[PDB]
Amino acid sequence: AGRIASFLKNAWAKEPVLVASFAIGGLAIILPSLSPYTNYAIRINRATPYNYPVPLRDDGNMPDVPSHPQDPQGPSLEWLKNL
Amino acid sequence: ASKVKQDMPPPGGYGPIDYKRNLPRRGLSGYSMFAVGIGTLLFGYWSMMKWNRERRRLQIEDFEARIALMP
Ligand SMILES: CCCCCCCC/C=C\CCCCCCCC(=O)O[C@H](COC(=O)CCCCCCC/C=C/CCCCCCCC)COP(=O)(O)OCCN
Repeated sequence: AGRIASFLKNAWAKEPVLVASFAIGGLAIILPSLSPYTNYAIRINRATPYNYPVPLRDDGNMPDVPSHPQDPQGPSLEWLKNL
Repeated sequence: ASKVKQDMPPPGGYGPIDYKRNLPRRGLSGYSMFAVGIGTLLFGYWSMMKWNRERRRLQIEDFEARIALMP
């Protein structure tokens, strides 16, 4: 509570480069775990269609699978265009 | 009967001559410089965030064009 303050003052007076490096590295470690945009980044990476989407053979009881790309079923990227 | 003429200082004296070191401050404070730097960094981060999200959308559109043309 009082030792750490004096140590930080001495470090800022003597080695500001090391203090800045440790602060920036600590922020780089901590901040991603507390951000709601990390999930959005994962979703954006998952939304990129690198390969062809192979169609499924219609067996007759897949309601959620679309029959046309413009059909309402399937994943939606509406959350992305508003981001 | 000519009077004496010689190289002499002017009556009274010469004007004062400065010799002390003159190094002014001529600067801001550290807090101000750090604040401007961090503000510039934040503005740049915001701009690049918007631009990269738009770039992701454009790449998705290009990939969809390729997918439509693949068969
Ligand atoms: C938590 C995340 C950490 C990981 C991320 C770090 C990223 C990269 C930074 C580390 C790189 C390696 C650094 C090497 C360590 C140096 C050790 C050392 O020997 O330093 C001494 C000096 O002693 C010191 O270590 C410097 C003081 C203590 C280290 C710096 C401060 C510690 C952390 C401060 C920041 C923490 C968060 C900021 C607080 C914000 C305020 C609330 C060198 O002095 P001399 O070479 O002998 O000088 C000869 C000429 N006179």
